[PDB]
Amino acid sequence: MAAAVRQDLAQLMNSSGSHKDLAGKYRQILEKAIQLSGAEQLEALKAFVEAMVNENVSLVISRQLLTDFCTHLPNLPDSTAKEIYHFTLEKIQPRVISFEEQVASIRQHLASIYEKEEDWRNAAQVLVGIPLETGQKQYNVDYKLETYLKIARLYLEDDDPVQAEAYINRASLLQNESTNEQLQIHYKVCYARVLDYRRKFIE
Amino acid sequence: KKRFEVKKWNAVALWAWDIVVDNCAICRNHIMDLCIECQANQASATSEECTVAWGVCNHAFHFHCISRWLKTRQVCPLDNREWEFQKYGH
Amino acid sequence: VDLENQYYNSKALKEDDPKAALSSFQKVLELEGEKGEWGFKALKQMIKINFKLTNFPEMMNRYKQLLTYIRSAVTRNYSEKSINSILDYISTSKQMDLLQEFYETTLEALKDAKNDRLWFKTNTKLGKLYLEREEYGKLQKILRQLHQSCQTDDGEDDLKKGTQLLEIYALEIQMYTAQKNNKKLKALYEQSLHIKSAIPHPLIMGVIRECGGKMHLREGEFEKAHTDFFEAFKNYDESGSPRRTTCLKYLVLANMLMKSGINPFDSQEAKPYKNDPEILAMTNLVSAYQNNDITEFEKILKTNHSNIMDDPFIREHIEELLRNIRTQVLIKLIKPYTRIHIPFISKELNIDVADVESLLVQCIL
Amino acid sequence: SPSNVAIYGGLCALATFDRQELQRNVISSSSFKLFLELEPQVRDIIFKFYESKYASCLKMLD
Amino acid sequence: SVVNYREPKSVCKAPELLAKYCDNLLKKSAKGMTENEVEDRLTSFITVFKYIDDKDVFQKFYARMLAKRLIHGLSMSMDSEEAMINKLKQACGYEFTSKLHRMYTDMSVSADLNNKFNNFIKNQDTVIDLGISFQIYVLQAGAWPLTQAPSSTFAIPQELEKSVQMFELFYSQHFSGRKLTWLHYLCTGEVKMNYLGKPYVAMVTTYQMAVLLAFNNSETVSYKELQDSTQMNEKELTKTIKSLLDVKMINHDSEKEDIDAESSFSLNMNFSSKRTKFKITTSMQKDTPQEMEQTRSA
Repeated sequence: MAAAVRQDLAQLMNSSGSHKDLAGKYRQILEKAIQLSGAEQLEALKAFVEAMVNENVSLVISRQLLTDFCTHLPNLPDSTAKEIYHFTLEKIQPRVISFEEQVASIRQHLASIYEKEEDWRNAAQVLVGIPLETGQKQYNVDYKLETYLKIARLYLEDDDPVQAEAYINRASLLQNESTNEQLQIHYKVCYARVLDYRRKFIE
Repeated sequence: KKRFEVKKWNAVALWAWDIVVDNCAICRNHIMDLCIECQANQASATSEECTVAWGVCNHAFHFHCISRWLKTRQVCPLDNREWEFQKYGH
Repeated sequence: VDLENQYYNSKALKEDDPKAALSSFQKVLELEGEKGEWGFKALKQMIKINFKLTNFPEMMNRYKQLLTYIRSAVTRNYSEKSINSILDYISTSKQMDLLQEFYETTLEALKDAKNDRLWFKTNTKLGKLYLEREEYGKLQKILRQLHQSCQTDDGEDDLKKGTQLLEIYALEIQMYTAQKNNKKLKALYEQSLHIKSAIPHPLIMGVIRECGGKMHLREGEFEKAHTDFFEAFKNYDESGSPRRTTCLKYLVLANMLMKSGINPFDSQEAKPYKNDPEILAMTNLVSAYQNNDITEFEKILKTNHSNIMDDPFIREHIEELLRNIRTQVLIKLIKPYTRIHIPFISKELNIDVADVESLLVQCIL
Repeated sequence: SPSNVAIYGGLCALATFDRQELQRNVISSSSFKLFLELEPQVRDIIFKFYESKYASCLKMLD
Repeated sequence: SVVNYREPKSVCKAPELLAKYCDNLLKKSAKGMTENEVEDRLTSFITVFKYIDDKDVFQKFYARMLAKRLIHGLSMSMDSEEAMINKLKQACGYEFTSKLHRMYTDMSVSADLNNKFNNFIKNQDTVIDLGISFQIYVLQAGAWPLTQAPSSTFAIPQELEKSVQMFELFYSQHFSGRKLTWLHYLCTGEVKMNYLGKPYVAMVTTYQMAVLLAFNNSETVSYKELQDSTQMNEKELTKTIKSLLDVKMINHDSEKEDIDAESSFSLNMNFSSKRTKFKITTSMQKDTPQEMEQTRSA
């Protein structure tokens, strides 16, 4: 069935059709891919990513369907999702500036598996992978803040104060423009710990 | 008929920090552009950027600005929490 | 208009042989060298073939039609860029024997004073070549021609990211540092400062500074060295490597001797390059000097021996830097006591009683 | 003659000058430096006196 | 007294009119001005410039202008530009001029990169063996008045897609740990029309090229359709559509129609020109006066 998806994609590959129709057809194939279970699901999804990252696909199409493709991923089991996240990140890389949001989204999701499974370092390192100030796209104050804070918290858990202090320092400058109170309270609690862990007791 | 191709094409680019927004808040001037303290002082004006202090954070502000603040209160006013130096710019 | 020159040119770009080509390259020129650029790019391509196959008297002869389009309808500002591109390619592809003549024939055309930068850049290239070739006489000749400018390298013109006058001062400083006479270097440096105000941003300003900083360190005017090396580093970033690595040792050294107001790293100098272990030692060494802790300083000197010790300039002061740390450490220490023993302070500093005794005497005076 | 200025400015300073003045005028000066270099005997005498090297200094001095 | 006091009022007017004037000389015209003609013009300019109290406004306007003129490559006399900065350096002080110089030096770095890429042709490629000529200029963000942020999150059309990806891959080799962020707003390319009976090569902005490729699939295309395809702000799209409509590369359903979002935009098969290798760029003509106006209000 994964092989059949590959066939169907190859055949649409050289098409120059209308956005709404062409995207509707890939969407049908995507739905086909998601209802597979086992090795077929993983394979068809990998095959789907290989087709999206091909240079014969329009960027309009690829950005849309790749948003679509991301939201179906957390719903899959952890092993499948993790594998796919890694593959998709390697494959998106040549046009990374065009799928920046999708890279970010995948990485929040990829980090969330690593956090659950108590593999702190990869979860932090994954989040570090998300561009927030150096990209084309400049995300809302809170998103960026959430990413810096999550990164800092994860380093504190792994007993590494130096990395933590770097990202918690980057978090502080957003904290004041943040207009969610809870997130600002998390920030302070986390900072207090970062000082704690740095043997900077008096502060 | 209506077929196309391109050898070589890009769009002009930039590369930036590692600064957030509002022109690096501790002065109203850009990180590359000279602060209040630097421009008013003038005795030697460096060929690229003058004197920028990089933080542990990797977000930077003027040296003179944090330095004037440091005398009364060791703490950095925007961070509101303590600042140690780490890294030097270009 | 442009349409005929484009077809004629695309047809000349074939043949793939210098024969049958010459007539095809010619015809774009025949229409008029107005724009001139179709005619220029055509002409450039024949030079490329000519150094590869053919024969060099043939190459030189084709080159001379662009040299004489300089008073024609081909713009100044294009012709200079066009020239920089070809000259750079030819320098890499072939040796000095042949290469020298190309520069010489370019200079021939340029006589008339509307050819400032264009004359300067080529004249410079002859200069670099001559020292390599081991020529003394013609090297003098160029330099006297360059000398005539007072502040200047441009009429008001564009490219003057070198200088005329200052290059001569730089080459002279490069000779006088290898010959090693301290005196002349000091006079050369003061005499070069007067010119500096109307210069823009060049490489030449850091090179001249670099010698001045070293002479200042020898003098006792550690502070004049710090600022000249600091001021130099920015331009050294624009050109880039390898000198940034060596300059960075001269900068850290100078900053320590002032006693103190340390900034080789809350100012700006190297942000991604500092991570390499070569420059890394210096950062750690400076951190040990600012806290004024003896045990760390000595650990770095032993561990990463080569990266500090191999350079002779920095190596010379090192004894003084050791004394400097120990002297500051002594003034901190002294304060809880009113009776402190000499073998106790010698043991704490990590040296014998006699050098401490000698330090104390000089310290009280 | 230029030999005698080095001698005169050195020995004539050392007698009457205190420490602050010695460092500021004879040592830190670019001008005197050609003269100090011209004969090392005058120069060694100044430093040796300053360092509390009186035993080496007086020996060169006699 | 006389230089300061004359018929136009506010003070800010004075650097702007002076800026526009410098820019009017500095950009290449129909045939351009010879060497040294500009240098005499400039000399008179430096005395008037001294009298200005609000030099800050000048410095900023002249900075943006120097940036546009360098990026477009529409500078008549590079010598004139330098001459203007060199004249300012004596009067002002060294500092004033440092940023203008820092963007100039930065071009030399960019120039050398452009060549790196151009040399990359000689090596085994077969995707670098196709259409149109090169442009790039990788620069520093705070060393030029150019702010980045989202330009508009432009999709970038298919045609243009290859060649950006190859250079994006190349570029990580040069500098590791740095990301390229595109200024779609300044870029200009070319389009060739095979839908006209007399071929013309239009010099177009990338947005106009984006709006132009859509016509290939369906002859006349709605405003709602371009918004999806091109992926650009409705405001930024109005200015581009407007320009594209003003010259008759694109034409409305009838002989005369107003520029609205409720009408599809059909391709014109009756476009004529008085020059072959026509140009239209370079954003809207209106934007420069509007920027000046809007800026003044700010």
